[PDB]
Amino acid sequence: PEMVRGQVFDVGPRYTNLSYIGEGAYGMVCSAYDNVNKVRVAIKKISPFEHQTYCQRTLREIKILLRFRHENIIGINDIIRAPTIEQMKDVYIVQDLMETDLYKLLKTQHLSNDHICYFLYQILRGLKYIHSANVLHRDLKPSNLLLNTTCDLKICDFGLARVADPDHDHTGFLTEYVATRWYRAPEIMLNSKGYTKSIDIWSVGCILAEMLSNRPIFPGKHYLDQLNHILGILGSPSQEDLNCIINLKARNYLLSLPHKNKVPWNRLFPNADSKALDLLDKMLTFNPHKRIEVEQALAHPYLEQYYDPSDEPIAEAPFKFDMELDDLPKEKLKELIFEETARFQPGY
Ligand SMILES: Cc1cnc(Nc2ccc(F)cc2Cl)nc1-c1c[nH]c(C(=O)N[C@H](CO)c2cccc(Cl)c2)c1
Ligand SMILES: [Cl-]
Ligand SMILES: [Cl-]
Repeated sequence: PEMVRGQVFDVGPRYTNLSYIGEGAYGMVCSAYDNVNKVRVAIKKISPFEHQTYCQRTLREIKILLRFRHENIIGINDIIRAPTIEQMKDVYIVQDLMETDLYKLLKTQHLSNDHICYFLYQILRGLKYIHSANVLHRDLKPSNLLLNTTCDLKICDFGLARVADPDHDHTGFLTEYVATRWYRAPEIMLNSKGYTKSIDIWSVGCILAEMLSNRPIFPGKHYLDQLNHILGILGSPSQEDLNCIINLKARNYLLSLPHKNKVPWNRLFPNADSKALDLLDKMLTFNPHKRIEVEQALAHPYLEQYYDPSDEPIAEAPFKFDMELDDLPKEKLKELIFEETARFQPGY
């Protein structure tokens, strides 16, 4: 069995000749040659079974991606794991291979306005599909946007994805959050669990800023500093916006800050298309209730060359989990993962 940077990848004899691509909190992704289909593929090894949270994320990603089918979303073509639940330590998810990601691209290249616009279009086209299933991605960022040399874009990494739940979005001030700091909407630090579609739109706004400028727009150093950097551009929230924040520790925190001016977008982005900056303004709205929605963003003038509902598929119906995963033990979740991956086993 082959090994890459200390990880064994027990995926032969069908898949061979592996190279490293990247890693995650409980695994590694490699490229591999598929000896059946005579093509190179991506294989993501995950090893989640010692942690309840990792098992939950694994099951959600698998269930969601096996259900979804869309040009701008990564799929799952095969899943490898051991013949019996006792021998299963790892799961290998086989996916279409892409060439790079937007994080890497932006380290080397300043994008043209036309490339920015096309990439934004694809992000939102994929997100329109995800949201139409009442699913949230919850970790959109450049390194989760895969690309090829023909500028096709796929969203990947659904480990934090879940079904939207506005009724349970509320939480206390300074509640822990798992998704990447720089892409967190201001409400995460105030009163939100990120259980509404507005959470993803903020992240897309942050990505757009980064495509415009090759800089993260809000590079917080720590959890609370993230909010202060957001306010460094948006300025102090309006009274209307403040009145929407009920929980007092959050409200009192905001009231304790010095007043901050709103910094005009054209100062940050002097060479940007004005229409892109108008859309950016609407995506990066402080109040999540007032923030632009995915179809509205697609319908914005900046995207007029591309927007075409007759070429933007949606999901058949809302995605639905059959059971509450939040409170299941890791051995129960393992049983569920075993079951979910059974149809890829030889025989079945
Ligand atoms: C599915 C896929 C398909 N093609 C490419 N290619 C690629 C992407 C970036 C590169 F720098 C180079 C290449 Cl070749 N990457 C991927 C890919 C990139 N990231 C992931 C991916 O799912 N990454 C997540 C972390 O965000 C991950 C990874 C391992 C374990 C865990 Cl727990 C989580 C897949
Ligand atoms: Cl902090
Ligand atoms: Cl509140």
